[PDB]
Amino acid sequence: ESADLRALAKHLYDSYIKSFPLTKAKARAILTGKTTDKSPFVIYDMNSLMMGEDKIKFKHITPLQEQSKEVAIRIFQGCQFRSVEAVQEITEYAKSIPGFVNLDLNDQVTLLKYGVHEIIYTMLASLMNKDGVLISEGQGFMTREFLKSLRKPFGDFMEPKFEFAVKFNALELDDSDLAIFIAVIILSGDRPGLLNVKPIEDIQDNLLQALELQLKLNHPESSQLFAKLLQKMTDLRQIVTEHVQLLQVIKKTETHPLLQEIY
Amino acid sequence: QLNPESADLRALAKHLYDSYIKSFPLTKAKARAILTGKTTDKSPFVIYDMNSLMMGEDKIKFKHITPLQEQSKEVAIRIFQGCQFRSVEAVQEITEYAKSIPGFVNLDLNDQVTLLKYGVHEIIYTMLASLMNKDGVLISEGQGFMTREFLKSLRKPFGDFMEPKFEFAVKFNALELDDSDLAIFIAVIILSGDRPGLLNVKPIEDIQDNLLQALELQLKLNHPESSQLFAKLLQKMTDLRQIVTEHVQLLQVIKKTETDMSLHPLLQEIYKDL
Ligand SMILES: *C(/C=C\C/C=C\CCCCC)=C\C(=O)C/C=C\CCCC(=O)O
Ligand SMILES: *C(/C=C\C/C=C\CCCCC)=C\C(=O)C/C=C\CCCC(=O)O
Repeated sequence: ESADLRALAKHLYDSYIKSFPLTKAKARAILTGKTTDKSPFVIYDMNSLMMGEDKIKFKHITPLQEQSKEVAIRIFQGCQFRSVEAVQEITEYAKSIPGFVNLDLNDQVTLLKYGVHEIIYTMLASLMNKDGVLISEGQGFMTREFLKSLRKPFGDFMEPKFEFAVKFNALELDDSDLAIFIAVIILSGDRPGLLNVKPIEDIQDNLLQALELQLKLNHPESSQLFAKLLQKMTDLRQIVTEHVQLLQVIKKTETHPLLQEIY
Repeated sequence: QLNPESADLRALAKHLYDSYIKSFPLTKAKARAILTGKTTDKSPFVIYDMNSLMMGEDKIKFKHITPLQEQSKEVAIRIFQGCQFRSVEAVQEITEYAKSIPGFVNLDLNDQVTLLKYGVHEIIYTMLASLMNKDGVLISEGQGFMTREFLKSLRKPFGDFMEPKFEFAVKFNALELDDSDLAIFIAVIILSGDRPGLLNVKPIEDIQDNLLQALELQLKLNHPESSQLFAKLLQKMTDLRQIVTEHVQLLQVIKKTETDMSLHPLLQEIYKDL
């Protein structure tokens, strides 16, 4: 019992570290100033973004020459590109969750299709503070006020998440906590169209225990942390559906053929 | 065993289960008996169509009272005004319930109201779970029963108000919770702290902190074979939000299709910029 819980806890942690480049500990260190010795390039306005490209050579999303002429759009484009990377990082992590690869292939896909956003938002918080967000592997920091400062719906998107990031991080969880947490979200037995809910649930349950214990040791001081963390899941749901809203709101823009398919 | 510290938590539990019973006429226990047939005095008149809908008023005093001129021309509407007045009495009860929550009235008055503001529908739909089974829901304080099918037809929008409700009720009722559990859970929902505009959020959380602690011991004690019932119930809080919103969405649509339908004042300040 209290044996396995601490075993599965370390595994997930050890795995999460081996799947996510920029950890919560890292990103945290940076933002503050603490030992890393190489401050980030601050995108605070236009000339900053402009200079940013050729410095943080995040010239990944930036390239696709001829669709590189309108900040707000070239940014959101980039957000998506890195979002696709995350998904691969997540899917990989998923498969280290004890039992996950043993499920019906169909349900794995399903659990993943419905869990990446909630997971993306959760981790994103790790890289943002009340003032801004860490971009490009930690190299940059795009101020928060610059984001609200975007043309159309292009300036609403990031405002919510900031609002959500502030509360979430107010719980002061670290990578060892988040690792378990994230697996719980993945093993969500309510994802639409599943086929065999029992296994999933039997797994999430084992996960929920591991997490509850993880919280009591790593946080003796904080009462009912486990409960507060679970409630946050509601914030993710709302947040995610909402995001999926403007995604359709934005479908009145950008007005390559292969570019689209990749997304 | 349960020593010193835990002892205080059982009290809070009993204190609330007690206000709950005193605040709600139709507990879940009574609702179950009525629905499961362990009765020859508690059997409800079933409504699955106009036939019985007609004999509805001519068979059961309607605690589903549709007031605006006793009747109209639109049944679905007729139904809806009922579901409307009823909802109001619940907000009324729930409010009398909240007051009993240790500390709730010792908070700033503005905050008290915003807690109720957002907490009311979330609580209304939890309670509503108690009155439902896959085939329908009780009405007129148990005296009646409306089948899921009749509701699902009604009309254009109106045939879509209750489905999300039945959908969650089935999943929710599955936790097999009883009034004593619900009473603590209901208190947690009110004392959130993530409610829009709470002036002083902190004291609100010390309250929920204790309620959550109560709910955790209660569930432990009342369901020794329920692995992680605590967490599973907390997760159910999202389904609640979706229900609420998805409903408000629905409401606004009705606010145009039906230029003549009256919405209860109170019911309106709940949604006001909700
Ligand atoms: C913003 C950019 C990056 C977020 C991705 C990962 C952060 C975690 C890093 C930890 C090391 C993107 C979003 O906020 C929204 C994401 C997806 C929605 C778009 C869906 C699509 O493009 O198909
Ligand atoms: C209620 C639909 C039917 C009522 C069911 C049972 C009545 C018997 C109770 C015995 C104690 C649907 C809702 O309650 C609607 C919720 C809130 C109304 C506010 C305005 C709105 O959102 O429509």
